Amino acid sequence: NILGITSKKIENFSDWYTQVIVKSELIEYYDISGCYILRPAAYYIWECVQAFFNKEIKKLNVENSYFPLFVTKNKLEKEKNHIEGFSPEVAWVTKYGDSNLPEEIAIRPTSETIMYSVFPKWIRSYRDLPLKLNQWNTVVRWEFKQPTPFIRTREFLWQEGHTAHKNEEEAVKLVFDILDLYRRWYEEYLAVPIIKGIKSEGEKFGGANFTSTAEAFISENGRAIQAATSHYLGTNFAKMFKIEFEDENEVKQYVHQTSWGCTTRSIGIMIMTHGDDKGLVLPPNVSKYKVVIVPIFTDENAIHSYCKDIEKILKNAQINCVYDDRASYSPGYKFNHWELRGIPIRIEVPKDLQNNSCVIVRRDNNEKCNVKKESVLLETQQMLVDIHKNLFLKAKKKLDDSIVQVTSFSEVMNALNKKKMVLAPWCEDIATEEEIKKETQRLSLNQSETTLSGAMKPLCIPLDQPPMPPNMKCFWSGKPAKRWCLFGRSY
Ligand SMILES: O=C(NC1Cc2ccccc2C1)c1nccnc1NC(=O)N1CCC(NC(=O)[C@@H]2CCCN2)CC1
Ligand code: PRO
Repeated sequence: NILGITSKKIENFSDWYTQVIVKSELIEYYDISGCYILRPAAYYIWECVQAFFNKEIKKLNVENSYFPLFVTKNKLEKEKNHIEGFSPEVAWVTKYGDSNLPEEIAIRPTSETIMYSVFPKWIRSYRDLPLKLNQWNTVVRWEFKQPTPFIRTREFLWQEGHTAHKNEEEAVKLVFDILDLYRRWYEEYLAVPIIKGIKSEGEKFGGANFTSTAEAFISENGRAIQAATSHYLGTNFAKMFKIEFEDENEVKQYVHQTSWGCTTRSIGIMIMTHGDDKGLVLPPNVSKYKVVIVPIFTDENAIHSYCKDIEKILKNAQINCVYDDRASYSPGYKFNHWELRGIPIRIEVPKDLQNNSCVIVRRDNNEKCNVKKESVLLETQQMLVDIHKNLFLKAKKKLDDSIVQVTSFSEVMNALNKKKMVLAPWCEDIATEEEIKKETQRLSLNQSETTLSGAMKPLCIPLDQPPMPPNMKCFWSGKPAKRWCLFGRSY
């Protein structure tokens, strides 16, 4: 029992998340705060979604590349609105060994200024457009807020795409094309539902025209979290970096640029969504070992021979599996050993050999059933798909039951204290965002996230807008509201 999870997911969600990521061999802690080690089980998930996202962006003619880790002061402060948001979190290298550098250099929090410093040399005519680039790297944002593995780290793996188009229509089209790819990223591989929306003016990317987002929600602690982002930068970065091109009428024009990113935070959202009191729970598309086979003891040689036959037919069908034949541990140990590591299927094998069958157990609901030997391949093929849809449909229902539509403010704190979001009519005035955050944080006297702010913030203006009444006013200012917006506590 001590080798398993000792904290229930409902009781202590913070301690539960720490035990799950450690005992499943996903995360190892480090002697630098905010930095964590991705063990092979965690990095394998990253390679899976990386192989999917690569194949999809090649269809859009996006090409991979790598740009330097460092940036000078001259290039970093080109755009005013972009550096003002990143300035206190930018890490600076100031010396080599014991000798100071002739000029200080900064570690990339994002590669806008690094990549766009050389775009004018690549973009000179309309023939050089569209320019589409992507990187798979890490960036460093040295914040002093409470770190959490995967989702809130000072260094994080991600991809960052950067495109440049001839007009606004072509760039905005790619923004929402990428945004839907992020939806397939979370749905088809992590089984996590998301909400597409537009960020408010006070929550959009520095130097961007608008920011499209994919929002997720953690229902155990009532915290939303941005799953991915896709910005339409317009001509803002093109003006400060002088990224011009001569059009087909011999007139100089600014390019319409986009930037979009999705990090390993996607892995943490998956853990908080499907993890249970038994440990990690993994969708099949991001799990290395699909099935685990545990013997139960007469004739020991007959059980070893029978268990290896299932591992043979499973590996023949391109389904990687593992047979835990460790004689130093009981089956009960092996049961909890792989349930903590998120193995989707366990096949248990003396009476089963006499019946020429085996006990196939699911990880999501622990539903066991007898399956004959010759009919175990097809039964395990479909159970993988059924486990993936069950994890997504259950997560979709918990997401739907998390949004509460409100028309005033006297019903907002009740929904927040119920671990819910709120869909309220809003005038979208940027001045009201700080007013709502300060007031909701003041009224938050009953939380127990001691490291997360009790304030609620504008999450996103959902693309799926419900009908708007003619005289519906703003829930905060009372002015004529414009659209519905999602508010709530976030990561
Ligand atoms: O951001 C991260 N770390 C920071 C450093 C640190 C250090 C300690 C504690 C917190 C943080 C925070 C991050 N970390 C691990 C994995 N992924 C990450 N990023 C993302 O998932 N990204 C997509 C959402 C983007 N959100 C915004 O730009 C905000 C939201 C609206 C207004 N602007 C950020 C990029
Ligand atoms: O950090 C961001 O939000 C944008 C998107 C990826 C590159 N820069």
